[PDB]
Amino acid sequence: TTRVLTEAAVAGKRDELRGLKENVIVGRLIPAGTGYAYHQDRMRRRAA
Amino acid sequence: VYSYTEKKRIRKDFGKRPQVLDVPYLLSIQLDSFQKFIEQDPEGQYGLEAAFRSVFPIQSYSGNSELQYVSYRLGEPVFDVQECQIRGVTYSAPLRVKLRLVIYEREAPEGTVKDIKEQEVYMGEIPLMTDNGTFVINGTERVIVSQLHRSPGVFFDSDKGKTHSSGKVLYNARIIPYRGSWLDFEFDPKDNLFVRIDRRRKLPATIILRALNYTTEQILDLFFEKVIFEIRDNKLQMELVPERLRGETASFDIEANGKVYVEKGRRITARHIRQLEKDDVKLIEVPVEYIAGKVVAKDYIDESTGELICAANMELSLDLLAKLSQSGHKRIETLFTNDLDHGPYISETLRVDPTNDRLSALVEIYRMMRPGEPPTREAAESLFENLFFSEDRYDLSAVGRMKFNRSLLREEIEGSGILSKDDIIDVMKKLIDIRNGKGEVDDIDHLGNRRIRSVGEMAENQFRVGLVRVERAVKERLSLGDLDTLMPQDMINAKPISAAVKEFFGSSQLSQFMDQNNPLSEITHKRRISALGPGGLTRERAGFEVRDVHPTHYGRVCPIETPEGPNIGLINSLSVYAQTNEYGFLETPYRKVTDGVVTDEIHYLSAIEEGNYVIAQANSNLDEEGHFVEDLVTCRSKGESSLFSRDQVDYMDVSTQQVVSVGASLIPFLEHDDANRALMGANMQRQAVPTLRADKPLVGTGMERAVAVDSGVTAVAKRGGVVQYVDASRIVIKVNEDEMYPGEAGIDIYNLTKYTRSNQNTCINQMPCVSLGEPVERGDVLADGPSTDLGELALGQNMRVAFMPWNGYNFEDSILVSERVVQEDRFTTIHIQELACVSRDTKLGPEEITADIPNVGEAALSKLDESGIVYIGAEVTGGDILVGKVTPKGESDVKDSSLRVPNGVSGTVIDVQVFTRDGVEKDKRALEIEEMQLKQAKKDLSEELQILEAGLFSRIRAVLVAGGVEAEKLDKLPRDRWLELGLTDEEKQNQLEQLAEQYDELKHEFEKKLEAKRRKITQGDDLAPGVLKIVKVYLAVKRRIQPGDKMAGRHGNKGVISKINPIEDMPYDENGTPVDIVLNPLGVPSRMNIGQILETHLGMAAKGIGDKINAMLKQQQEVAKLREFIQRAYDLGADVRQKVDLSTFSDEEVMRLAENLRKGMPIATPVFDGAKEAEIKELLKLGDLPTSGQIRLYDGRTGEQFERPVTVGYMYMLKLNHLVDDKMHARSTGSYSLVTQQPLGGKAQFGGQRFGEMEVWALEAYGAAYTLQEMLTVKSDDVNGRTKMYKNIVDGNHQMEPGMPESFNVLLKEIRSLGINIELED
Amino acid sequence: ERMGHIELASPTAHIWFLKSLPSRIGLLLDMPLRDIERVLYFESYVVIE
Amino acid sequence: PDLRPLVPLDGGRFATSDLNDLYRRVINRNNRLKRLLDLAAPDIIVRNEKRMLQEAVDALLDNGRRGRAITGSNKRPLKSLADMIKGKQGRFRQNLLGKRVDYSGRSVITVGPYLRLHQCGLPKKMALELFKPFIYGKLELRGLATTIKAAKKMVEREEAVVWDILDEVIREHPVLLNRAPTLHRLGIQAFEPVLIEGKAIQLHPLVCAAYNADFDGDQMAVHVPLTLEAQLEARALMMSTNNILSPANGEPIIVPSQDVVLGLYYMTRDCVNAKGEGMVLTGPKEAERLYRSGLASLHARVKVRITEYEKDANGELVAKTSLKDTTVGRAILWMIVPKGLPYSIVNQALGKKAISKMLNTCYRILGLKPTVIFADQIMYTGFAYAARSGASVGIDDMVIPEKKHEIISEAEAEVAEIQEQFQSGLVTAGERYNKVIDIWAAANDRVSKAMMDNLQTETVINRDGQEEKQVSFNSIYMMADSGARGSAAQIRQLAGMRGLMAKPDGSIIETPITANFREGLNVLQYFISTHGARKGLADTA
DNA sequence: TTTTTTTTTTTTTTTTTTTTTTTT
DNA sequence: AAAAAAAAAAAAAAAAAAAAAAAAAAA
Repeated sequence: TTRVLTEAAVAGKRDELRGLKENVIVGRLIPAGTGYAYHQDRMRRRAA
Repeated sequence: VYSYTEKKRIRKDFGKRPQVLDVPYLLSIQLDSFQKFIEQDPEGQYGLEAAFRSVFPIQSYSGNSELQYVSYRLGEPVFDVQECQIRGVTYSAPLRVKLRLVIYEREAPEGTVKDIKEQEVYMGEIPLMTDNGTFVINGTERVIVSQLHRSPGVFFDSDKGKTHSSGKVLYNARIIPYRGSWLDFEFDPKDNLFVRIDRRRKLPATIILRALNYTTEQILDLFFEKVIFEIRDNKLQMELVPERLRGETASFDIEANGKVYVEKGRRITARHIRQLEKDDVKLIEVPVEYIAGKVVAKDYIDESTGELICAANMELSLDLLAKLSQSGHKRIETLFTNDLDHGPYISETLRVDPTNDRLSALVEIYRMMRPGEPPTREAAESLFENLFFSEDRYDLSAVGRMKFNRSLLREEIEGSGILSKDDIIDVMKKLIDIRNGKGEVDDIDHLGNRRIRSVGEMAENQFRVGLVRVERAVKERLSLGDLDTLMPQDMINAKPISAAVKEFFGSSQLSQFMDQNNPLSEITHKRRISALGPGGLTRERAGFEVRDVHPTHYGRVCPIETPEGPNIGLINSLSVYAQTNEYGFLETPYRKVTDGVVTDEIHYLSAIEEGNYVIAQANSNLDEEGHFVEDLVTCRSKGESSLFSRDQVDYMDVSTQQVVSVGASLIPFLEHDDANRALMGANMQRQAVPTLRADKPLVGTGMERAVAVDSGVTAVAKRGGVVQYVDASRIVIKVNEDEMYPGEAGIDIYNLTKYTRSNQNTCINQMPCVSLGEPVERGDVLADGPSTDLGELALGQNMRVAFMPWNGYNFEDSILVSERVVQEDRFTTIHIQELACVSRDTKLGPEEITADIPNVGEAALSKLDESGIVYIGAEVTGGDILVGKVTPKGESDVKDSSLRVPNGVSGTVIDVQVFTRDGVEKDKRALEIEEMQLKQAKKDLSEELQILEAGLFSRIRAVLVAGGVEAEKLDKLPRDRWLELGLTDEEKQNQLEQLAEQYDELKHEFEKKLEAKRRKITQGDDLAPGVLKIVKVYLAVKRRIQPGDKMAGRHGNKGVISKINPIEDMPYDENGTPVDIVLNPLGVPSRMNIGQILETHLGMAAKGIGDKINAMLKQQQEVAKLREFIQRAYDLGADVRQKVDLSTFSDEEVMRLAENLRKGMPIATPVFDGAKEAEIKELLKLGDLPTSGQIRLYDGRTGEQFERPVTVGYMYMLKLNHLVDDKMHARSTGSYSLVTQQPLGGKAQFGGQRFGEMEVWALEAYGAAYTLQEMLTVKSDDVNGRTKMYKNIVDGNHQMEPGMPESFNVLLKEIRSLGINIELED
Repeated sequence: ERMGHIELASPTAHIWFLKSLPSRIGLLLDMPLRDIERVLYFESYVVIE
Repeated sequence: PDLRPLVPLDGGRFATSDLNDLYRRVINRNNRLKRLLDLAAPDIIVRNEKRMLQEAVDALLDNGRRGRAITGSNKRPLKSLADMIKGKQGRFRQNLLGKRVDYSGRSVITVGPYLRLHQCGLPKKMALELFKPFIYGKLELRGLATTIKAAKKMVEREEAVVWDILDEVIREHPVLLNRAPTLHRLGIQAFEPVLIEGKAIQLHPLVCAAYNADFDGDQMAVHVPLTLEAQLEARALMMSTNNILSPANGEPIIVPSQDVVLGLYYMTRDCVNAKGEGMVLTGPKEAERLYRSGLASLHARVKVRITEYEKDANGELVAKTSLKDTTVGRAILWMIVPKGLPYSIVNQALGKKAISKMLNTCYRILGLKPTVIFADQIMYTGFAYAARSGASVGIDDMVIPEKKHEIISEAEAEVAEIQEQFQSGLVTAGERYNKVIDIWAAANDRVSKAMMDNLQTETVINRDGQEEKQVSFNSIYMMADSGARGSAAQIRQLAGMRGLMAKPDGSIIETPITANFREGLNVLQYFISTHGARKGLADTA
């Protein structure tokens, strides 16, 4: 975790919460199961 | 002739192999070790004497003052075991040492002293060892498992070709001392000898040699053989030795004496070397090119210029040879370097070596071990001297010296505790030889390479550590202090030694809570061998080598008893007959076989000596003389088995059982079982809770009396005699006049234990097993302990198992239990728990245990006494108030903090204790318990006095009969005046006064004992700093059987009771008796534990004979036919030992035997001698049960016959303590955590279950999103969402407001605590 | 939620950005990590422009 | 401060985290540094204090990386922010990816075969604790509770009215059963609870195969989906009746496992001459009626009139009736197979492969619900008729071969001859070793073959004639041939010799162990046969 | 005599699920 | 009486990844 977080900090990286893990950590719906459609809607409302 | 308690119920024995060595005292290890830890040794080698002589005397920093040790003593403990357990203090003895301080004078390096002073100083208290091998630390019974660590010495390990692509083996030697830094010597892929001190960075080996004052020439001379080249004015002749020519090809014509022995090109052959030897050729001629690459041995300096022509360890070349030719040197010494016999390992290592002199090597080693800071001329020298050649900081030990000398093939067996130059050089030479081809590696699992420390060795080491600490303290004090005539008491501090010894005995990987829920578990825990803890290999550091059963385990360590799971094999359990050699090695017994005769004399063989000799098998027939009946017999000589001749045999096993532990020798028909399932049985046999009425092993192994007697629980008469008073709390034994000492009139009072909690919350209880006025002899069972019956271990109950698949209720492994098992209440177990309430002294004010509690009603306080503490015997269910305690409260003005029974537990309050700090008030119940103990002690003391005083008064009466006869004038007056009568002038004149003075002394002893006990009872106990008092309560739950209560036999067949069927529904045979259990038979074949079916058959036979006895006794027929039947039952089998002819047995004793057998005759089946499958048929047919062992069962419910007759028999079943109500628990709105808002720990803390990282994939695999969303959003984490859904569900609305997990915010904050900025962009 | 802030009397290097094996400071200045740790130990001076 | 709590333990004792110790050290060092700078202390002292502050901040940020970790008064490496982030105990893997969960419980399990495929038992007490907010909601809806405190008190006292409310709630509210090692997605399945008295989570037997759950005390957790969407999820995705097909391979995961299979095997078989062989019956009903009264044994060859259906048409079932030749046992079995399947499926020995393929055929031809009911019926009837069989195992069910000792004598003679040849120098050590292992393997195979010949076909009876051979009914052969918790490998360690055993190195010992379990193993042979057991256990661990 | 590649060596990660005499 | 951090600790296998130092092998 030290390596990953240090590299992310120095690089100034930006995560967008798209996978099955970051959504799990953040507590939002899952982009795999029943939440799939919801996520698609979240994409459709955005940039519209 | 049989012992009386054995005569109560003599156990039929099927063993055909006679016993030659009775199973020794099962707790030899712990007792012997701790006895060697404390003993006055005239020549201190082991015990406190050893440590004291090692550290003392103590010399000041040239201060003309010295402190020297004199002697040591162990004062009697203030408290003893029972009150030590009840009160909670360690059962320790105070070690008190006489120390002598002496002051010297000026100008007296060894002159006489001017002043001396001796003082007895108390320094530390050591926890003594209870009679059962268990320490008592804080009211509990801790035990120190014995450790098994790699033996100190030299180990020539290999790498087995791994850790390299080439697959080359890199041999490496290691010197491991008992205390100090190690020393390794390892090779590399380039064949250079490298060293690494203390497993630190690597170095060339030769550096150490240079640090030992050895020049390059000295190194070459030590490790290489010189080859001499001569200059006979030309041709570069050379002195030849034939054997050095092996493995080489003749590049030129090898000739001498004008005879061509070998020619160019042809390889040198062994025939050629023999021909050279016969020719007696010493000097030959060789071309100069032979020296074109060879390495010079010693330095050469020109005689003219005094200049170094060439130094040692330098390959010679043609130019160098030409230069040194005219220099005037004719003799040249090179090194015999061969690729197969004498490799040039040292030469290449020296070439790699960058150091040049001793000082450079010492500087390098100092930078190595202590890098960074500059080296110094003195610092490096002192460090290296204090590394390997210092008695203070490096000690082989001696087991270490013996191993070091034996491995290197040295004559002596004792010497210095520190290495020497010769030692290191010999180690390097042996490693180089192993690399060469001669010599073999030493595996690190041969049990002649792993000691057994015990409590004694570890305790001694820790005491020595404390001793050196106090040594440093006194060293600082002395030189600092002057003579000051300061007594030797202010110099010594008792805190370091006591702290160290208590820290070891209380906190360590080894000093662990005893698993005190059986006699068997106690005895098997005390005889444990752990490969973990300080100084040993940890769990994650162990491969598969140490986890395996090396062929030297036979007879020393048990192969089939190791706790399965993460630590398997590292926790090996001792064998039955194993011992501890004087060096700590595991030696096992064997029988000496002479030319042809098997003499009964026993020799103990260590793991080393067993390899050389030849050892036979336990089951080898002999014909009344020790002569083998078979001329060929199986043996196991060098770790491998084979058929050997008759005379060639050397040793034979003492008894068949010695291959196993004591935890697996209790399994009947073990030899029929699998190894995995034998392990399961022997690991699940030491968890059986002591049932309410432990009954019997109906099929034992003949090795059950020893387990019960030798473990402390069973109790046993110290001296033979006749019972005088038996009560369920105490037993009084009148010792026989012959067994009594002349002085005292001794009567032995055994105070039993009644329902006290054991460390696993099971209830240990001792009841009497001897009626009033019954004789008892030495070492016979009086009070059966928990899970014992007439001295025989009884771990469970023997019930009528019936193998058949019943309606699926025993599908996988489940066991169907008839309700007759619970109606008869035979598996009921008493679980005693302890709850505590501590009243402290808060800053706001002291806490109180007043009965008045604010805001509570009257029913809640009803069960409390006037002092507010629950009554003894009140039936308290969940939530009740057990101790009414209140505390000061800030801006009633007090807060209720009363201890209450945890929800779920429901039992009777059998006992209450109240400990009060010295100088603190006592409450009503404390006074009641104090008065109870006081009256009990006073009554016991008076009862003890009674008979002793009565004997003296009877003697006084008898004396008064003669010389002043008073037949009727004496009895009328009170006995008090019987000691004040005159006498005539005779030898008896000074007898009345003597008896009167003796009576006065007796009364004085009585009153002082009473006063001492009163003081010990009334004294306010010692507690922690800041605690006013403690109130403990003992609940006594009684758990019955229910679906979930795990049950398991002894052959490692387990199962969860799956249903308690009514009596009728169970299968029943034509006689009406319903089978009390219905197992699943499909688990027998696959699991291959076929021992249990034979046990079941033998159990059916046993109860058949028992029921025949019961029928013959129901009608009062006679003793004669009972005699005849019991004799025909005990004479069954062939060759069976233990002729038990009942002619000697008295008629009343025969009747008592019939009474104790009517429940079923016990049968003994030794582990590996066994009852033959043909004898079981005979015993079944002795009754009337079918020989095959299977009867026809009628289905309970349908009422119609079962096809294919089915097995039934009396199997012995335990009740493992994995009870269901200890496990089952559920949570809905329990209190959450503080750091990350989440549920709390399980069960007692009311927590939920772990939806772990592996249980979130199980949902993601599905199309499950909402369920996962809630499972990690609102069920556990989101602070407001759980409340919102709580109200919604109470409102009937099924929805959520997920929000964000609080733990995510916690992580964000913790990341922001670092120098990294993290946020949530939208 | 509320946080504080401690004002060091001297600047202090961040270990994560100093001792991670691909040491960020180590290869930022192209200076060997040993010569940097030596500087942080006040064992030697370093020219600064 | 809250993230590094300083709560007072009961009794005026304070429990604190290690962040506090490090922060205190840092502030103390910073104060000393500022004081030294104020006092203009010499260069060495200020440099030392600066270095010490550097080390203190190093420890606070990430302890145990630069230098050696600084311990507290407990002589252990204290945990800093880094140790709280990373590690198996860190926030990521302990409190973010998976957390302890409310509305949950755990317990030990049992068999409970009366359950249907889609409902698991649930102890009354545990169920009451789990569904408590639901009980409160229903009570305050029904008006029996004036306030929430009254409802809580009524539930705590466990009034008799609460049980009806709980049975109303449980009706349609799936609960997720979950074993501890959930390796694959079939380790979390949602059943419908059925209230049970006691303290055991009764679990349908078949699903054990999916869980690898054996009732040797292996514990299970129940979670409760709360929201409406989660309930519908556990109803439509995770229900046990929906996972009748594994995710890794297209084979079912509801195979009748070890006792149902023995029941069917014993019940779908033929005896050459049993009671009432050779009569004609008017269908499965007549066969069952004959069997119950005992007039005809369970398996006797007879002729039965059966109607079998086929869906060869465009989704339309067509029947055909014929006088098949079968046994009364198969006639009884046929009443459970659904309409579509053909009779030939239940006209054979019906071991474990045949029964599993029967289930697969039912699933692929009919769908899902028919196969679920078929699996339930198969389980019920298999259990019942295994019970009726009374299939036991005694010490007379391991018939050691009559020619075992002859084979062992031949092997001993051969090994003696090879040893003599070695004494003559004709054979080297390795070659003789290979020859000896070869002869021992051949002898062991011969012994096993003799065993199987004397165990599987040995049963001989007569039917209007001299004699005739038949597949034997010896119980161990029934439990091995059927595939129900047995095999030809796990047998031959009971009757025939148990082959050779390997040493710790992995080598093969020259002399095998020539005693089986029916005759007991002497000391040396058993000791040899522990290397394998401990190697296996360590390998599993 | 300098420079690039390859090799070696040291160091950094991972290693299952649940259940106490001494300064302010 | 309130507070407070030094030590001499020393120790582990196995395996692999990655970075730094060292040694060939030139032109």
